[PDB]
Amino acid sequence: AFVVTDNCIKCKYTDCVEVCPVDCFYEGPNFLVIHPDECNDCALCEPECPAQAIFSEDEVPEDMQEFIQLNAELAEVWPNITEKKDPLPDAEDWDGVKGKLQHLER
Ligand code: SF4
Ligand code: F3S
Repeated sequence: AFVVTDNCIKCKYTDCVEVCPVDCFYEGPNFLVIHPDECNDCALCEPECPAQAIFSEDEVPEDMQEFIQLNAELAEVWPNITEKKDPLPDAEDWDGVKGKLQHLER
């Protein structure tokens, strides 16, 4: 499974959903997650993220290991997203800022 980590929060560019063959992205107010059972590890989405926030599960940085479980849980509760939309308004002020997990909205 590929996993969306911290830099997506408060950016949520959604360029990633164009390239997914199985539509396994689920949408939250200011974050996206990848459904771990659905993703066929095609890796097509992780060049496409502007925030470079997608990683192969096995390549998630040590300080972002929380996101693996997080993607798995919120994929169960958030609605599926299949079309690209506009980036959140202030997306590039937040692009690159660390520790945005405290801003996550459910
Ligand atoms: S690795 Fe492929 S199947 Fe998984 S979320 Fe990305 S585009 Fe979809
Ligand atoms: S910032 Fe998020 S919405 Fe997609 S294009 Fe990157 S994982």
